[PDB]
Amino acid sequence: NLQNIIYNPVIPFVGTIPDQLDPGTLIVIRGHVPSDADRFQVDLQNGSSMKPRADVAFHFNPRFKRAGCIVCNTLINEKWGREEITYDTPFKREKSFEIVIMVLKDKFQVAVNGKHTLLYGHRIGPEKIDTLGIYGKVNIHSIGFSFS
Ligand SMILES: OC[C@H]1O[C@@H](O[C@H]2[C@H](O)[C@@H](O)[C@H](O)O[C@@H]2CO)[C@H](O)[C@@H](O)[C@H]1O
Repeated sequence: NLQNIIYNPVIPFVGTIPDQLDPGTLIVIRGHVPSDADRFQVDLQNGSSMKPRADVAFHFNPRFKRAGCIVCNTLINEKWGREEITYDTPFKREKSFEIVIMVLKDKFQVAVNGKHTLLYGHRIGPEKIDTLGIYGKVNIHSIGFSFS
């Protein structure tokens, strides 16, 4: 029901994903937003190069300034694509969360605390994703996977 679990990773976190993100796969991320957070992000990456920066198939980016939002996008050859902004965000400073990223055939389906949050259509085949990055102001209790 959950495997390859990593606990209290240091942020910034970069880790290799154990198996392939095929339709049906869940990525489960539990954490807490620090009282002073501006933003954090979960990036599903093709590799871990820093310079040049690895491509990001799915960038999921809660932001806390202003009214708060989540920005999602894809990074290819160090250039961002079209931004998808979700203004109804469940994240709050000083509150804990369970993010479930469900890989479907045509998109990611993301829920927080069991409530649907957003959809993100695949722009790169998810089979090419091999690295998970978590950056910014966030505390992560655990990262787990359930494949297929
Ligand atoms: O698209 C994700 C990417 O956005 C960058 O910031 C954008 C911003 O989100 C956009 O709404 C604003 O109007 O212009 C900025 C130009 O880049 C971030 O810098 C980056 O880290 C990603 O989050």
